[PDB]
Order: sequence, then structure tokens, then C-alpha cells
Amino acid sequence: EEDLRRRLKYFFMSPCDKFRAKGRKPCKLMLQVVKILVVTVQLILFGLSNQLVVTFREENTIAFRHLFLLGYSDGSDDTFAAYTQEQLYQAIFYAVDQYLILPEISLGRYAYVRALALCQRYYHRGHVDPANDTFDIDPRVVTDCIQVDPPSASYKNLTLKFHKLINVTIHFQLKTINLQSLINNEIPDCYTFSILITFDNKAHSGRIPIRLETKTHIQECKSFRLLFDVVVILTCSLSFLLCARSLLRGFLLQNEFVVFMWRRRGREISLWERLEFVNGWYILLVTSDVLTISGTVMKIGIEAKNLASYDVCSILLGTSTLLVWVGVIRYLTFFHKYNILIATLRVALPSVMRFCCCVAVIYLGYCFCGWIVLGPYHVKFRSLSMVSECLFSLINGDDMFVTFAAMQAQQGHSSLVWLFSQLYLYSFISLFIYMVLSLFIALITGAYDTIKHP
Amino acid sequence: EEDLRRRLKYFFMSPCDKFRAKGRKPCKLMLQVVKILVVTVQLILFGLSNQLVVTFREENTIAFRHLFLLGYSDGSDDTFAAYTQEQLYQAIFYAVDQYLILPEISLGRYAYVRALALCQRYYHRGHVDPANDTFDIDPRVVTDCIQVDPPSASYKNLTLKFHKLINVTIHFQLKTINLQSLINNEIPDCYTFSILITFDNKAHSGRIPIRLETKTHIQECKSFRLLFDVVVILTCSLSFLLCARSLLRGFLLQNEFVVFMWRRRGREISLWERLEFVNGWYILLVTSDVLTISGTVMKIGIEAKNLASYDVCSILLGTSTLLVWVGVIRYLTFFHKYNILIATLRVALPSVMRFCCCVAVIYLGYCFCGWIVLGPYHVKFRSLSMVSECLFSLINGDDMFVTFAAMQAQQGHSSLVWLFSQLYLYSFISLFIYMVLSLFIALITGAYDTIKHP
Amino acid sequence: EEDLRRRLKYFFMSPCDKFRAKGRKPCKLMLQVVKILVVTVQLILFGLSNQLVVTFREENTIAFRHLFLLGYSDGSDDTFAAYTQEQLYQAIFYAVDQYLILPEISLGRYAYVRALALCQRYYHRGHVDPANDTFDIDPRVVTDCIQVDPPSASYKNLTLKFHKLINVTIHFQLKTINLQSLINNEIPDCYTFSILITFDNKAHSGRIPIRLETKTHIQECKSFRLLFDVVVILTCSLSFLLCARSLLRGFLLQNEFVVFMWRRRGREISLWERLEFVNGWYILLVTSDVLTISGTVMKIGIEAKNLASYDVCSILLGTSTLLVWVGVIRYLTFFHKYNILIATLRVALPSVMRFCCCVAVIYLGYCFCGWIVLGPYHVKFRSLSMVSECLFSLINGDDMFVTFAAMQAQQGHSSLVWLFSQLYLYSFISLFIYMVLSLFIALITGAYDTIKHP
Amino acid sequence: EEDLRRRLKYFFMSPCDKFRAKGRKPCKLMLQVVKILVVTVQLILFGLSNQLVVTFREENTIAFRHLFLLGYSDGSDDTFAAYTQEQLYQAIFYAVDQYLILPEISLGRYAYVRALALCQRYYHRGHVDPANDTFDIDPRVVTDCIQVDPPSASYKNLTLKFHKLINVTIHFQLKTINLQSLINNEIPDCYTFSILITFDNKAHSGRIPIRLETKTHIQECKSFRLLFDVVVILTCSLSFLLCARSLLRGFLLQNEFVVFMWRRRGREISLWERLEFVNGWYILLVTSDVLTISGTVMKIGIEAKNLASYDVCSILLGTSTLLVWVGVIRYLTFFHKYNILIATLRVALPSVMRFCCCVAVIYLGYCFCGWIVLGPYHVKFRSLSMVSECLFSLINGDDMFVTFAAMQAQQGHSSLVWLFSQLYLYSFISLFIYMVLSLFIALITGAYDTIKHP
Ligand SMILES: *[C@@H]1O[C@H](CO)[C@@H](O[C@@H]2O[C@H](CO)[C@@H](O)[C@H](O)[C@H]2NC(C)=O)[C@H](O)[C@H]1NC(C)=O
Ligand SMILES: *[C@@H]1O[C@H](CO)[C@@H](O[C@@H]2O[C@H](CO)[C@@H](O)[C@H](O)[C@H]2NC(C)=O)[C@H](O)[C@H]1NC(C)=O
Ligand SMILES: *[C@@H]1O[C@H](CO)[C@@H](O[C@@H]2O[C@H](CO)[C@@H](O)[C@H](O)[C@H]2NC(C)=O)[C@H](O)[C@H]1NC(C)=O
Ligand SMILES: *[C@@H]1O[C@H](CO)[C@@H](O[C@@H]2O[C@H](CO)[C@@H](O)[C@H](O)[C@H]2NC(C)=O)[C@H](O)[C@H]1NC(C)=O
Ligand code: NA
Repeated sequence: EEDLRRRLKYFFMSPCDKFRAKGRKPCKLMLQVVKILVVTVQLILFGLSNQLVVTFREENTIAFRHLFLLGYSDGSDDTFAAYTQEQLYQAIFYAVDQYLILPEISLGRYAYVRALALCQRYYHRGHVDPANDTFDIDPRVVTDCIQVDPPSASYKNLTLKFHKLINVTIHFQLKTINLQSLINNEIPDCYTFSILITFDNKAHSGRIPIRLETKTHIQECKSFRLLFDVVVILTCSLSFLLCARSLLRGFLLQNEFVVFMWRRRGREISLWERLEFVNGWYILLVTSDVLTISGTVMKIGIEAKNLASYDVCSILLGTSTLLVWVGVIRYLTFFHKYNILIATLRVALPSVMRFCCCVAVIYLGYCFCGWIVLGPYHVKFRSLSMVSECLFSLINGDDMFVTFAAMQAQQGHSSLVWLFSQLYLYSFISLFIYMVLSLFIALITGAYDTIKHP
Repeated sequence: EEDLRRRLKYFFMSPCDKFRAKGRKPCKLMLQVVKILVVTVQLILFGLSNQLVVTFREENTIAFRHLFLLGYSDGSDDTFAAYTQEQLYQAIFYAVDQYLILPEISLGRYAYVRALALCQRYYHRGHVDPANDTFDIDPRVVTDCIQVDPPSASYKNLTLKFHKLINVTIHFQLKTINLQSLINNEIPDCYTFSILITFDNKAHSGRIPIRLETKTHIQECKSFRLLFDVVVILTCSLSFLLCARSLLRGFLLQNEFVVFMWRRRGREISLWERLEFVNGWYILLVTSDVLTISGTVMKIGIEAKNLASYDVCSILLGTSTLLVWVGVIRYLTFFHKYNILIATLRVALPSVMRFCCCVAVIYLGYCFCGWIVLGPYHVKFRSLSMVSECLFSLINGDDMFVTFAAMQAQQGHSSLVWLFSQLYLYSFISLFIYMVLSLFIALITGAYDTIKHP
Repeated sequence: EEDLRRRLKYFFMSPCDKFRAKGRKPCKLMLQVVKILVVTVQLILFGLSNQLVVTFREENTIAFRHLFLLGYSDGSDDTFAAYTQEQLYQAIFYAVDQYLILPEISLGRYAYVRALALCQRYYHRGHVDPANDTFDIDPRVVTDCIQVDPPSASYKNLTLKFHKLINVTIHFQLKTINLQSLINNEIPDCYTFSILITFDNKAHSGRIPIRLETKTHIQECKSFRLLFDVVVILTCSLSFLLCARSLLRGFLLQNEFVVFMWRRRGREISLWERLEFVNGWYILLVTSDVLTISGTVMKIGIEAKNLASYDVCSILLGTSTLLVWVGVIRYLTFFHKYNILIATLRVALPSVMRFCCCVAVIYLGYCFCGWIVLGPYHVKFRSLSMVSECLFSLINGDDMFVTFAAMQAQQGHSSLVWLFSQLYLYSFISLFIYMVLSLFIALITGAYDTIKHP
Repeated sequence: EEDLRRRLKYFFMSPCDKFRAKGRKPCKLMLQVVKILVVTVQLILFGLSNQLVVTFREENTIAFRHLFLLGYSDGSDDTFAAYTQEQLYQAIFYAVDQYLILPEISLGRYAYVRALALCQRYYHRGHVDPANDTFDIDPRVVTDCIQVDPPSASYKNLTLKFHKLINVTIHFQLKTINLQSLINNEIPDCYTFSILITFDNKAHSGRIPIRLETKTHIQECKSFRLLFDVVVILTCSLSFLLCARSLLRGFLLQNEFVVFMWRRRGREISLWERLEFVNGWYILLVTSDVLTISGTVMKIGIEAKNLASYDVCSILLGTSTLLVWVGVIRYLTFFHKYNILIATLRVALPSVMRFCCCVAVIYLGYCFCGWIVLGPYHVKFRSLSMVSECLFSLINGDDMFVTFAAMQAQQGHSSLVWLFSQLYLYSFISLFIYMVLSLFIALITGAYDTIKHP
């Protein structure tokens, strides 16, 4: 019938044009704009909260490194290790003697938790004899703990076994009180640090690094956010249901052309002419709404102090706000002069992906080559992750002279890998800057002329 | 009438063409060139003066940090803090004992000002008990000062309260004499420093940073600039009045087409055909003249020693000289071969702004996403200011490998934010370098061809 | 005959099209895909092995620098030297006294090798008299060794001759046992370090640098890889023989057109019409197969502990995997929409090489100029290698501000080389960024339009 | 006459085409190729000589800083200063006591020169009273020397006057013998250092920096280059005379068209049709020959030990070799496919200069603005030289994040210059990267199409 062709002309016409005919001023538009504003304000007010939470942990952890580590100035987290026997002993006894007299030496209300369990782990039968090259090593690990309670030889006379040694760990806990919350006129948030000091001897290289790790677990001692959080779940869920009804109309009006192309005998057209009917942005909207309400329920769990994980709530709210922001562009394309420029992206996106395959093959070629060859001689080419980050930083040009000076200084070791380094880096840089990037310029330019001139 | 169409042909014709007809060689041109030269010379002679003023304050302030701070080598302004109890006491008593014997230890004529008022600020009732989680904190701040006069136990027996502590400040003043002015054969400029040493304990993290701040207030003890300053106010004010008469002729000859398009019945054309009549550069000239004379009156107030603020005079003279310089281009466009190239900018400026909206939406998307997600795990993503500076530095390519190595080193903490970091940074960099920047190249190129071929 | 024109139409048709006619589904295709996969897995499993081998040597060598060198913190490999007489003596006696008591001071099973041969090398007749400017120097080198055996004055009373001195070297060896292999449940790999400490006085400048060098030689004490290695030699050799038969058909069907262009009288066409017949990728395949089997036989020699050289096996496997990866593109060009984009590279590669000559002449001009002129005054322009690396890093833009600040700080020495530095660097940067790189953009763009429009 | 039109056709035809007609195979071509080769070899053999000369001075000067300066580790040339009274005294007495016992403490044959003249310079009448603000300062400088001869109270009891002080300088000289020349089997080159230690108190800021400066004067104690140097002066002078005869033919055959355009009545054409007749590369050749022979005569003066100045010989030989290298391009343009690409540069060079004016005006606008405004608050914007180097490093993108972090850290001081810093740097970077650089791309592209299509 000719009536069902008129069923399409409502759905195909823009929301801007449907004020003259039916006189329905859009509320769905206003729900979209309110959803933008309410999500972004919810993101900012959450993010400032974690800013004041994280800097308290970071500043206390630096304060523990200056209290419990022997000879520590900042800038030496990684390159800090014990190299002699007495230096490892004096590191251990400095840590515990700077634990027992804590409240005088500290600069806060660091209280104890009922405490310090020192322990070393050595192999069951570590028999090593490089004067005979015969051995008998039993890989069972023997834990050997010792207990320390705060208010000598019960703690002293501690004897390591340096011919069989894996780790020396120190566990204790400290409870403090956050003081900024009392300025903010609220219920305080007492923290409980879990300090772990580890003398790792994993590789057995004659070098024992030292590192300190903490972990907190907040619990309350003796609103505007919560009302705003039930708003952001309510409006965004209503947008989920409303545009689910729009997908309902798409999937039900799909059949009335398939019926209609059998009576008109439209030859049962393939994938594209049923692809060009449904939608182009409401998929982005519906995954924004699922992602938003999952993050906000997770946030209510966070700030009601049954929390245990900052990671999932942060990543879901961040990705949700990102997709809500790129949902603005579809309102820009209702104007003509913007619709040309956005159409340049869609006519250029297939050909730029067809070229992206031919780039990634050669790029992975130089990754696998440079990692094995310049691995033992450079320091930015240790693992394949660092190789891909280094080469892709050199595509645009970030750090060329430091890589060339690293191969210039030590001469690799032989002349062959230096002669290979010059040819490797010059061929790579001159390939991808001059030819490949200029093909990206030519593809976007030709796509612009194609969308322009007819 | 046909006579009023001839009223337009004088105003519409260039200043270069009006030497043949009326024989008036331009003086308005020469006032513009003199205004360029006199403003720039006034800027340079002012800027060299503040160069010798600022380096004296900077070098003295470094000299105070080496005199009054315990164990200070340069490069440690930020990461310098007290971590134990005796270190904070020895920092205070080092500061005052390096104040009392000042003239032997100093390397100048540092005189005293009648002096040192040491003080600490503690809460009214600071009751903290982490062994009970009960408390009573009164947020009233109790100031507790003590006075020190230079030529023990009146200053000694100073007892802090480390369970209730906010700040420990030290105020004193020092007067010296600038010696370079006597070489310049003039009246000297005695300075008065206001040294503030602060032991901040704001966040209560177990870490008390130390910083020193000074402030000067110049006052005289027992020309060519001033004549040049009354010149630069006089000529620039005359240009303000002269081009105000040009805007007067524009606003009065506007009506004689509006009358004329009612008798010819020109249908009362909209905004653009009355926009294309007035001017295109004299708005820039008139705001240059207002800005110049405001800055120069401010400068006379500065160098007549009733000064109090370097900020407004510096920013007004700087912006005024900038706009005077970009007023040169309108003399370049009287030639034909330059007029083509300047017309490329005006035909490309609308479309590049229409594209600038579609860039800024996606860019603010990646800002709000990256700040919350990679905030607690990176160090360049602490606040939203640092995120926008970091991402916009990565648009052109500044510091890619340091951001990738920061996420490579600590593994974030979990595998999920590392796996998210790789996808976030690779998608962002490959978006804005390859596609968006190439659209900027294509837009300026198509605008050039549009202005060229007809 | 017309039959021999049909001999060409099989060889000229694609492998994809020969399933409809003869019904031979391709196995040569599947040998190519298996050759890609097996080479890359062989590369990765080899590269992870050398990762755990290299970090053991690197961490032990850092541990020897902290044991045997006086006052060594990391970051001071290069700028570390002895400047007085007693400092060189105390460096030597610290090295040997930290050798004799090794097992207490060490943190491993460092055993001895039966040992320490200290030696100095002085000239035969070193007569120097700057108070007379007369001399007699005999360039014969007198080696003067001394022997030290571990469990005073036999080693003490060592007297240098500082008026005639070249080198002071210290040789000893240490055997340790790698402990990670016992966790990996295999036969261990005992290492033997060859520590060389050298006090170089080559240039005789009053500055004796200190450096430590090690060298290992692995030997066993008291599979899946090997089966996979005989697979990777077998399949890749079979591809070598199969495509050698394809080159056989090319060289034998070449003559049946040369015969045919004498009976048709095709005028004996020159180089190009016999160049366009043979192949375009099987040269790349056959050099991939030669390179692969050479590297894998070398690898079997490596991991069967008769090894002696990591260099050739690493560089042959790396280059082989690179060429195998760029052999994927020829399967992408069987599709049409990829064939256009790959044809852009071949139509642009001649003209970009014709322009690469005209770039390299001017670039070598600025290399020879900048090296002699700014050599003694900069630090990145010491040798011609560092000049070419610095200028080519400044083509794209890496490190501009550090080079400008290096010429800004010391003022060179005179005003002339500073005035020359500004003109040199501004002319170079503004040449190659604005004009030359834009010619690369224009050449690839015009090549794209040439391949597109007909 | 028609004969004089044939006088032009010899001079206008290429050197390649004149082998068929007259049969004169070119020797002028071979003199050009020999001039390229001989100049570059002369440059390299000179530059390696100054490499071994400069590193001897640099390594000895570092050795003097470690001998004569109190507490000096490398990396602290600039930030090294005395801040108390006893530190300046102990710096002076450390310098002289590390002079008197030199030969034991040194590591070479450092002999004396008959010696150490210590001196201080104080004002004639330095009356300063900040407790009264009255003074009497006489700017006459009173030199006060003292003499020290090497093999206490004659040198001790040295009393400075810290209320009137300008400089404290120390002069002495040391003669050593270069030892590498005896390995090179030649006559040695004894050096004579002129060590200057200066305690500058110029600005009178309470901070006295310390620096050490040396200066050498080589003189001999008790070839292949020289023959090659008389070759490079001989051949290059012959090219000067030969192409002077070519300019002679140009200036004499110029008149026979000016006579000919008066009898044909060619209307006495203006500047361009007499500009297009003479030459296009022999001006470059003749200034190359003048510059080469001036540098080589200067070099003969250098290496015959009456030398006194490395600067002019280095800069003349460097610029001469540069112009000789860019003289190769005119041999490339005899081929057709290179002649198109070189013609792109000449058709694009006028329009790129017409645009270079409009760039430099706005660029100098941002220079004068940013220097006065962000001068006292940044550290890369101190002088106008550093501003132009910083902004031009930010055109391509070098160091964006360090400039943004410098304005982010200290908050300037007030919110106004931070709010101005964000607007200044974002507007500048987004102007010159997106619009101006894309105009350079469009100009070279349109010039390429103009030279291509007809
Ligand atoms: C020190 O080494 C011991 C091994 O001797 C580590 O114990 C292992 O820890 C991992 C994860 O922590 C477990 O999967 C293993 O089951 C543990 N092995 C045994 C035998 O219990 C110990 O974790 C190391 N210390 C640190 C701080 O990592
Ligand atoms: C140290 O802390 C005290 C608070 O205990 C600060 O005093 C406040 O200072 C700000 C601005 O300086 C004022 O707006 C408040 O009104 C002050 N509070 C009171 C109770 O007076 C003090 O400024 C801090 N010290 C420094 C150097 O900032
Ligand atoms: C220290 O100097 C001596 C020379 O006095 C070096 O001995 C030369 O070493 C090179 C290569 O090592 C040989 O080619 C020469 O033949 C050696 N000369 C003599 C006379 O034997 C010695 O190598 C230097 N030390 C170090 C560690 O390089
Ligand atoms: C230390 O200061 C004195 C001034 O008191 C400097 O002497 C002047 O030096 C410059 C150039 O060296 C000359 O142009 C002046 O004529 C000198 N003045 C007098 C009064 O002689 C001296 O040079 C400074 N020391 C150093 C190492 O620069
Ligand atoms: Na950098």
C-alpha cells in the first residue's frame, strides 16, 4: 500500500522538522541535554573526592619510606638495593628499631594494631658447591617467622642463611585518623595501613632490592550527593526505556518493507539495504545508559563504605561520560555546514582502515626485528611492550636523540650492531614520516573533494 | 540622488589611491608608523628595567634559602620536608641561630628592622584517641606567639604540641641597598625584604614541608624616559581622537543608504549588508589606544615609586604592543600578491571554527575520561588542568615516551588499568594526528583553491 | 604459435583464480601461512630465553661495580675518574681488599678460579723535562705484573711511576651458579665471569677514568624447542625448493617469447619488457628462506652450548622475520580496494627517490659545515656521527631547545659563533620543515590522483 | 645581423650538448668535480686535527676544576657559589694550598711558570649605612695585589673587606707536554695554560659564584698536508680565473643585444630581460673560490704555529664546503625528471617569501608580548633571545609540557598571569600549527601543479 510508505516518512524525518506538522515540542531532546549535564557533574564531584583520598595515601606512604628505610632520598625507588652482608643486617635492624620507638619519631597519631611478624624464607635443602659442580636442591620453601610486640635478644641473634635465601618480609599495621574531614564538618574516616617491607632475592644476582608497599581499608569511626545519585540513576534509566521503545519501532517497521518487497518483488536485497534502516546513534545511547547505571550503583556501594575496589567504578563512569560527550555531534549534524564536515569522516573511515592494515603489518615487522636485535644492547627495547611504545613514540617524533645517543655511547658492543642500528632507525623513521603519513593526508583530502564537488 | 553615491567612493577607496585626485599626502599613515615605533621602544626600555629588578630579588631569595634552611642544595624546593621530631626542632633553631649572628655570616649590608616573631598555631581542644576512636575537636585556632630581639632560655624551652598542630611561621624583615644604581649614576633604590618561613602541616600526613617566601617594597633613599612617556601618551591619544572621527563619518554616512534604500526600495536588507560598511581595522586601533594610554599612566605611577603592582602595567603594555604589531598586515594587503594570501585566511576562518567545535567536544571527552581513570595511577593526570596540558602536548607530540614509561613501570597497580592505558593512549594519538590534523590541511587547501581559480 | 600464448595465461593469472579451472586448491598458500606462524613463534621463544640470560649478566655486573669500585652510586659510569695521587692508590687497594674477603662481603656463592694478576704498563725510557723542553722517549711498553692468591707486603709496597704511565689493569675470574634454572626443572648453567678493571691513562690529561668490564662463558654442570627447530628448518627448506621450481619455470618460459618476438619480429625489446616477466615477490621469499635456515642452524649451535657468539644468530633471525612479515602485503593486493592503495606506493617510489638525492646533498652540506664550526663549542656536534643524528633528530623536531640553550649559555666563546649559530640553526630548521617536507606531501598526493582518476 | 643571434646559441646551450658539435670534451666539468673532492678531504683532515686538540684542553680544564675548587662534582658549573664568610675564605686557601703542593697531587708533568698573583679589588671610599640611609661612594677601583712563589703569614693574614668588594681573581700559568704526538711520530706541541679563578661579586646579591677559566698558547719544543694544501689553493684559484673569463663573456655579449634592440627597436626593456641573461650559478662558484683560498691561507698560518685564532679559519672553510656541496644540484638539473622537481622550488620560493613576511610580523608580536609578561614568572622567557628560541621550538613542538608545567607549579604568583598563560600559549600553538603550516603545505602543492600540468 501507499500508506505504509508514509509510516517511514515520520521515522526518517529529523526531530527538528516535526514541530511544524504534529506540534509536539521535543522532551526527548531535553532528556538528552539533562543526561549530558547530570552525568558530567556526577563525574566531577566523584573525581574531586578521590583526589583528596589518594593524596593522603601517597603522602603517608612517602612518610613511611623516610621512616623505615635506611638512607632514602627521593628519586631512588627503583635503584635502591643492598650489596653487602652488613648492609642487609643494618637495613633490617633499622626498620624494627624505627618501629619500636614510633610515637616520638613520628609526626602524627600513629597508633599500633595488635604485631610485627618478621620472617625469612629459605629452601629445604640448599646444597650448592661451585668448587665441585655437584648439588642437591629441594624446592620446598621453609617459612621461618618470629614475633615482635611493642610496648633485646628475643629479637636479636637473628641469623640469615645467605647460601639459601628467597625473601625477607616484614608485616605490620598502623591506624591513623584523617584530620581534613573534621574541617569538612562530617563523620571522620579512619585509615588502616598495611605496611609490607620486602627484601627480594628472587633472581639471585648478588643484588637485593628494597621496596615498601602499603594498603588501606577505610572504616567509619564515631545527602546532596545521594539525592543527586538517585537523580542520575532515574533520568538515565528513563532514557534507556524510551530509546528501547525507539528500537522496538525499528524492529517492527522492518518487516513492513520485507513484506512490501515481496509484493513489489524487490528481489530480497542483501545485508546493506536492511542495514541502512535501523539507527546510527541509539546503540551508543543504550550502551551509555547500561554503563552509567552500573557505575552509579557501584558508586553507592563505594561511598556507603562497603567498597573494596575503586577500579571498576572509575572505569565505568569514565567510559560512560566519554560516550555521552561524543553523542553531542549528532546534534551538530542537523545543520548543513556541519553535515558536510562530519560526512568527510564517514567517507574517509573505510579507506583509512584499509590502509591501517597495511601499516600494522610493517610496524609489527619492525617490532619483532628490533626487540631481538637491539634488546640486549639498548634499554628502551627490553620487552615487546616497550618496543611498540618506543617505535610509536618515534612515528610522530618524541625521543629520537636519546635512542641515537644510547646506541652512540657504548658502541653497542661490536661494530655490527651499531652499523645495524644506523640502518634500522634511519630506514624506519624515513619510511613512516615521509611516505605513510603523507598517504593519510592524501586520503582525507581526496575524501573531502569527493564529498564536496557533486 | 547620484551625488550621495559619490560620498561612498571617497571612503571606499584606499589611502594609497587618494594622492592623485585630491593631492593630500597622508599624515595619518605617518602617525600609524610612528605609533608602531614609539610603542615598541617604550616596551623594550620598560622591560630591561624589570629584568635588572627581578634578578636582584631572585638572587637574594636564593641567598636566604642557603642561609636560613638546614641542608639545602638547589633543585629541592618542592621535595624538602621534615619527617622526624628532632629534625623539625633543629630546623627551627637553625633558622633563628642563623638570624641572630647575621652580619658576620652574611655577604652584604643586611641590616635589621625593628623583630623576629616566632609563632605556632594549635587547635583549642585537640582530643584524638585512635585506641578508642572517640574524640572532641574544637576547630578554634589558638595563636601562640613569642618575640625575639637581636643585638637563651627566653627563646629556648619552646615546646610544640605534635598531637594538635597546623602551622609554625616565622616573620622578620631585612633592609638592604641596591649597589648597581650607584654605578648607573642615579638615586639608589633601597629594598625591604619580608621573609616568611613556614612549616606547613595542613593535610596532617606525617610530612611537614618547608618553604621560604620573600616580598619587597622599594622606597628611595637620599628624564629621557619621562619625556618619551609623555610623547607616547600624546601621539597615541591623537590617533584615538583622529580615528574616532573616522568612526563618526561611518556612523553618519550609514543613514544615507538606509534612506536611499527606501526610495529605491531596497527591501531593508538584514545584518550583513549593514555589517559590510563600517570598518575592519579601526576597532583594533581604538582598543590599542585605550590599552596603551592605560598602561602608560600605570607606568608613570610605577616608576614614580607609588607602585604596588607590576602585574597590570605589564599585561596592558604587552597586549597593546601585540595588537599594534598585527596592525601592520593591513598595509601589506594593499599590494595584490599579498592580498590573495591574506584572503586565504578570511575564507578559511569560518570553516576552521565550525570544525573547531567538533574537535573540542571529543577532546573534552578524553579529558574527563583520562582524569578520573588514570588520575590515581599517573602523575601528569592529577588535576584537569594538567590533563588538558598533557593531552594537548601529545596532539603535536611532546612527551609520549615518558607517559608510556610511567604506565609501564608500576604496572598501574592491576592489569586492568594498564590494559586500559594502552587502548586509551593509542586510540587518542592515532585519532588526532592522522585524521583531524589532516582535515585542517584539507580545509586550508580547498580554501586556497577557492580564492585562486576564479 | 597461439598455443604458447596460452602457456603465459596460467602463470600470469592469480592463485585465487585457479580454483575454478583446474580444481587445484592451493597448498603453496598454506605453506606460506605456516611459514609465517612458525617463524614468529620461533623468534619469540628464542627472544624470551635471551631476556632471562641478559638480565642475569646485567644485574651481576652492577653488583661487581658496587663491590670493587670506591664510592660508586648509579648514574656515574662515564663521569667517574681519579684526580689525585692518593685517590688512585686507594682505588687499587680498595679493589684488592674487596677481593680477598669476598665470600663474607658478597651475597651469593661467588667461588674463586685458580688468580688476581695486577699489572702496570710503563714506557721503556720516559724522559720528560718541561723545565728544559728536551726529552728522550722510547715507545717500547714494559709490562710489570704481580700475582695475588687468595686463601701483606708481598702485595703492598707497590710503586707506580706517574711520569711514565699508560694503563693499570686487574684480571681475575669468578664462577657462580644460575639459580633460576633449578626452578625451571632443568640442567643448570654455571657462568664464569671475566672481570677487567682498567685505570686508563691514554690521553695523559691529568684525568684517569675508571671502568669495569665483564665477560661470560657458559658451560653445563651435572625437547619441545628442538622438535620445533627441526620443523622450522624443514618447512622453510621445502618452500625454498618449491619456489626455486617457480623461478625455474620463469627462466625457461622466458625464451619462448624471445623466439616468438623474432618470428613476429618484435624488434628485440630492451631491458624493461624482459624485466616485467619474471616475478616480484619470490626474490623476497628465497632470501627469507636462506636467511631463516642459516639462523636456525646457528641457533642449534647456540643452545647446544658450543655457542661463542649471540650476534649473528640474533641479526639473521630478526631480519628473516621482518621480511616474512612484509610478505603478507602481496596477499592483501589480491583485493581491488587494497590494490589501489598499494599501487600508490609503487607510482610514488621513483619520484621520491629522485627527490631523496636532492635532499641528501644539502643535508650533507649542513653536516660538514656544522661539525667543524660548532664542534669545539657544542657537545652534540663532537663527531660527524653525532652531527647527522642531531640534525636528523631536528628534521622532525626532537630536541631543539636543548641545542639552542647550549649555544645560549656559554655564548660559545665569542659573539661570532653565536651569531653564526642563530643563522645556521634557523635557516636549517626553516628549510627542511616548511619546504622539503611539504614537497614529500605534494609528491604522494599527486601520485594518488594519477593512480585514481583514469 | 643574424650572425650575432648565433653568438647566443653557444652560450645558451648546455655543456652536455656541446660534445656532438665542436667535439670539445669538458675539462671545466672535471675541474668542478675535483674541486668538490679536494675541498671536502681538506675539510675532514683539518677537522680531525682540531678534534684531538680540543679534547685535550677540555679534559685538562675539568682536571683543574677538580684540583683547585672546594667540593666540586660534575654537573655544577653554574649553580656553585659561596654563601657564608668562612666558605669564601676556605675556598681561597684551598685553591692556593692545592697550588703549592702541585706535583705530588697532580697526575702529570705539570711544571711551573715563573707566579701566583692573588688580588682583590675594592672601592676607594665605600661608605654604606642602611641604619641611616646616608652614604658616600667613590667609584674608583683600588687594586690590591699580593705575590706567591712556590718552591706562611706572608701569604696568610689576608683580610677581605666585605662591605666594599667587587672581584677576587687569581692568576697563574702551567706548562705541560702533549704525549699523544710522540705516539704519532712527530715534533711535540707543548701547551701553556692560563688559569683564571674568579670570585665574582658584581651584582652584590649575597651570592658569590665561583668559576675557573683557562686559555692555551701552543708553541713547538725541540708534508702530506702541506702538499695537499698547495693543491687546494692551486686548483680552486684556477677555477676562479676560468669562470671569471665566463663572466667576462657575459658582460661583453650583453651589449650586442642592447645594440640589437635599438636597431630592431626593442623599446629598451627593463630590469628582468637584462637579468635573465648573465648566469645563475657562477656567482655561487666565485664566492666559493674567494672563501676557500682565504680559509686555506689562514690554515697555513694556523698549522705553522703563528695561529692565534681558530675562529675565522673554521668558519670560512665550513661555509665554503657548504656552498661547494649545493653546487652539485646544477648537474642534477640537466636531466629532465630532476628538472621538474627543482623547478618546483623556484616557482614556490617567491610566494613562500611573501608569506614569510606575514608570519614574522605576528611571530614578533608574540615575542614582545610574552617576554615582558611571562618574564619574571617563567625561566625560559628571561631575555628576548630565549623567547624567540622557545617559541620557535614550540612551532614544530619540542618542549610544550615543560613550559606548561612551569606555569602550573608556582601558579605564577597570582591567578591573573596563570589565566593569561593558558590563553597565550593555547592561542599561539593552535594558530601556527594548524593554519600557518598548512598554508605552507598548500603553497608548495599549488606550485607543483602549476609546474606540472602545462
Ligand atoms: C618470597 O618468596 C616466596 C617463595 O619462596 C613467595 O611465596 C610465594 O608467593 C606466591 C604469591 O605471593 C604464591 O603464589 C606462592 O604459592 C608462594 N610460595 C609458597 C611456597 O608459599 C613470597 O610471596 C615472596 N614474597 C613476596 C613479598 O612476594
Ligand atoms: C597556618 O594555618 C592557619 C590556620 O590555623 C592559617 O590561618 C588562616 O589563614 C587564612 C589565609 O592566610 C585566613 O583566611 C584564615 O582566616 C586564617 N585562620 C585563622 C583562624 O586566622 C595561616 O594562614 C596558615 N599559615 C600560612 C603561612 O598560610
Ligand atoms: C693499556 O695500554 C697498553 C699499551 O701500553 C695496551 O696494550 C695494547 O693493546 C692493544 C689492544 O688491547 C694491542 O693492539 C697492542 O698491541 C697492545 N700493545 C702492547 C705493547 O702490547 C693495553 O691493551 C691497554 N689496556 C687496555 C685494558 O686496553
Ligand atoms: C672584577 O671587577 C673589576 C672592576 O672593579 C674589573 O675591572 C674592569 O674590567 C673590565 C674588563 O675586564 C675593564 O673594561 C674595566 O676597565 C676594568 N675596570 C677597572 C677599574 O680596571 C675586572 O675585570 C673584574 N674581574 C673579572 C675577572 O672580570
Ligand atoms: Na624531551
